[PDB]
Amino acid sequence: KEFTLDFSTAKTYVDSLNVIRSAIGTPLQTISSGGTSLLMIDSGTGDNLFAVDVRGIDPEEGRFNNLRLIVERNNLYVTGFVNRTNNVFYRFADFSHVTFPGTTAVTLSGDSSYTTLQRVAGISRTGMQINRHSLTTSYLDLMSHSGTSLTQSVARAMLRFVTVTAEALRFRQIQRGFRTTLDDLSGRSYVMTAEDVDLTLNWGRLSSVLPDYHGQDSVRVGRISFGSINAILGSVALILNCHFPSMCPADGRVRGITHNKILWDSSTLGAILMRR
Amino acid sequence: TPDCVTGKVEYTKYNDDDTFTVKVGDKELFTNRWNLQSLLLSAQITGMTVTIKTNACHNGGGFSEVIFR
Amino acid sequence: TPDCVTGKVEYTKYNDDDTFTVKVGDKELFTNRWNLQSLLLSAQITGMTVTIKTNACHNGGGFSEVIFR
Amino acid sequence: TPDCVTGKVEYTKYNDDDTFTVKVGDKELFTNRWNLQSLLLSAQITGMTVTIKTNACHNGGGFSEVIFR
Amino acid sequence: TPDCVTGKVEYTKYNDDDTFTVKVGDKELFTNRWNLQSLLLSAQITGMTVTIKTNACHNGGGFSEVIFR
Amino acid sequence: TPDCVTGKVEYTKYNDDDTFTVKVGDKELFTNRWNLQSLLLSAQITGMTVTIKTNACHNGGGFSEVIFR
Repeated sequence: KEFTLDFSTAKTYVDSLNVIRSAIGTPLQTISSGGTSLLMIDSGTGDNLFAVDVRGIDPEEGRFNNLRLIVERNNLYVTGFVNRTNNVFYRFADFSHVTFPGTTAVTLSGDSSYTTLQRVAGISRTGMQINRHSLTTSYLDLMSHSGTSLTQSVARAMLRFVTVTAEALRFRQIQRGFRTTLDDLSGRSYVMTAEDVDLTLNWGRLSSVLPDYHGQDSVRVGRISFGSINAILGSVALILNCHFPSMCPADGRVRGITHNKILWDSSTLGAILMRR
Repeated sequence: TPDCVTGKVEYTKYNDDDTFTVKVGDKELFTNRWNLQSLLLSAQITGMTVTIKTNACHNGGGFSEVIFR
Repeated sequence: TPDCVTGKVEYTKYNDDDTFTVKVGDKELFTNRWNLQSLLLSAQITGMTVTIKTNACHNGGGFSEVIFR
Repeated sequence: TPDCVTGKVEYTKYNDDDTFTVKVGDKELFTNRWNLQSLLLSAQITGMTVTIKTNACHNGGGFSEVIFR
Repeated sequence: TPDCVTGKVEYTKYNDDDTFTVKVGDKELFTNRWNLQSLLLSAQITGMTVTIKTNACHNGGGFSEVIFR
Repeated sequence: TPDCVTGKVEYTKYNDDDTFTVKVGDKELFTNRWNLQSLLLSAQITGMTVTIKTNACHNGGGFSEVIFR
């Protein structure tokens, strides 16, 4: 129930994410190649919350160690942050009844969805930039926060940490892309591409279709398209168990359909087959 | 118009007289609105829940109002 | 025209007078442009976020401009 | 009109005289009904089981009734 | 006609006069061809890459030639 | 007619000179039959494999027989 996310080097960062994925998910031997397996969130034994401690923003001296993110497990909802200084856990409005041991709790005015974080934040995820500088900044903003309101500064700080923790946790594609600005000395910066966003909007539908996988040439869901098993594992690292609102589509409306060696999610197939 | 039956589309039939038929629940209802044929088959494929509205609520009754959910 | 509602399509209804109703956000609006029919069902099926643009921004209002994001 | 063949659609074929042929089961039938074409290709791509009803239940024979399940 | 822009469709918009708008690249362009509306919408639902050809290669410009890739 | 080319649709050109041209295999063939064009677009968009049969089997040649697998 306590994990660490070391932002010290691209190696400590990636090694951190891997520890948490092995801890909450089990390999689907069905989708595997190169000693990398697609993992599925082990949702069989109840839902719980866990803390993720942010460490390593300032690798030099290590001051910025008072940020802690509370994460739900079966859907990896980031329910909010905890300022380890006064131990107040600020949770999003859509989790008004969530509590974490050892903390007092303050409810924020806005909810967790991206629609809200993007309004308040004043920016969009597509084109959003991230590097150690913006992360150092985003830490101070949350730390110097007190109060009820979801301020532009908090929304921007959360868009960023939600991307490098939960989104990265789910997609090797987002970790691969971000990873490198941690070792880059010149302070480049990772830019969240539209393809990266398209991925995040299709987690539920993918999680639903992927276990139906049995060697088709390709898998198509929405705007996301995979050419082979390797294109998949290079992109998705963790899926939901669709055998706290569940992120899985509403039972029996998203089934994978296979035609001519290509695996489709049925909502996508259905929507494009209507010729007028 | 009142609600007749609600559910998933059990199956669709293309008729000899160019009218389209659906089975939602205990009823078998048909429609002769051409542009409804694409919509219903997609509802069918994607497992949507439809609500057929008609006063002719009985096997063989016609319809022209549906709610896709 | 100004932005009326933005959100996923909650449900669609094929009306008897051959218009098409849609429920986004809290407003229930309709269109009479035959073309928008399959386009909106596709939208509803895939979970696309849509912006409906209209002056008649009240339950029962009509529209014809939709942005498909 | 009697059942004739039932199964998934093996392949479809657009012919020179603009009719559409369907290969289901062992029989390979066809139809002059323009609207069944779109509907049948979707059935073929989604793997629905279909049932063709016709008197001409012999390879090369025409049909016009179809059940989509 | 000359190549004007190439990429995925970011969004589409059904306009008031039944002309459909696509945003591909850094340009919004529109077409008056009806038959193209659902095809571009589908190109958007599936992330397909398209090239739009036209002499009016500036925002708001019109087009009727497309290549689906 | 002899099979001319077999494979996925590499790309379709929806023209102004109103001719629809598809690239299948190594040739670029065109067809003027109105319904055959929506069908080939669905085949392209969903990944179907087609076989175009024709005697005019050369770049620029026309056709009207297609098999959908």
